[PDB]
Amino acid sequence: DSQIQFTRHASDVLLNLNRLRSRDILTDVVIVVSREQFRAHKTVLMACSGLFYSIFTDQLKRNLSVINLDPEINPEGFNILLDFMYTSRLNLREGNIMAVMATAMYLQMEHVVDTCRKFIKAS
Amino acid sequence: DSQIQFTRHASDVLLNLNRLRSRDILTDVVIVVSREQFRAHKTVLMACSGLFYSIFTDQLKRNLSVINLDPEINPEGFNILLDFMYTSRLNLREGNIMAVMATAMYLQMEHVVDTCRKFIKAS
Ligand SMILES: CC(=O)Nc1cc(Nc2cc(NC3CC3)n3ncc(C#N)c3n2)ccc1N1CC[C@@H](N(C)C)C1
Ligand SMILES: CC(=O)Nc1cc(Nc2cc(NC3CC3)n3ncc(C#N)c3n2)ccc1N1CC[C@@H](N(C)C)C1
Repeated sequence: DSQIQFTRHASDVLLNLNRLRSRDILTDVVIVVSREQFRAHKTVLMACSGLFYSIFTDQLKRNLSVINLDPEINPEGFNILLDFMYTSRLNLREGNIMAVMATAMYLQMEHVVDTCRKFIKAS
Repeated sequence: DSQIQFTRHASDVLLNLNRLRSRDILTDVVIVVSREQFRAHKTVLMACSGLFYSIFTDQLKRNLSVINLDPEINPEGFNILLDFMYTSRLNLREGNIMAVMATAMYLQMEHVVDTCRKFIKAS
């Protein structure tokens, strides 16, 4: 708009939110993926994932402190996407592309799915 | 680093966090400023303000659901700064510059204080 724009503010906020996650500060959910557990902030999950948005926006599930994901989801692909949510950085490799793309479709992360489509196309 | 960088991800996350604030979704604190009240997410307050960081990082105050700010703080300057936290946009005018700068010092928002110093200098 007309206001002063701070071009690094959003990235600085996100870095600080990742710092809070690293310290378990104000995390409010544990995501269970196969044999693994990942703590996060529901607000960040909602902001990034259509699946988590759909779950937590509903007053029926808003206050859940544990979410068990589909057992078929592999913790590797989930961890890469959780890190992406909190960093804007996506670790796509040839050895992980299929697991990451299938996990991003499940998480309803359209931008990441489209980027995976670009990765397969360039390889 | 070496990972794919999503240049709009942090701003998109912040926009979605402001959308949750607008809907009172997962807000966990009310900030009382004179006769006014403002709801927010403690994680965003911590990420942006050295005062709120110092308060909520301490296990003694981490779970507080109400924070009463210094009565001398005016809700106008506070609201401009809260909006800045959630948008990267700072509404500085000649009629509000003094109230905004004094509130940013109180909130320990160094980048905003330095920018206010630049505003007074240009006027
Ligand atoms: C299933 C779902 O929830 N889909 C969704 C939500 C929204 N709206 C949203 C979305 C988010 N976050 C999710 C990560 C993106 N957030 N965060 C805070 C608020 C608020 N208030 C909010 N509102 C818009 C579009 C969509 N799509 C439906 C069709 C899809 N494409 C195939 C075209 C896109
Ligand atoms: C009073 C305080 O807390 N000051 C502070 C905190 C930190 N560290 C932080 C700060 C933040 N957010 C606040 C808005 C910036 N966050 N968010 C998450 C984490 C974690 N983990 C975190 N860690 C670093 C520098 C400082 N300053 C001390 C000297 C100051 N200048 C005058 C030079 C700067």
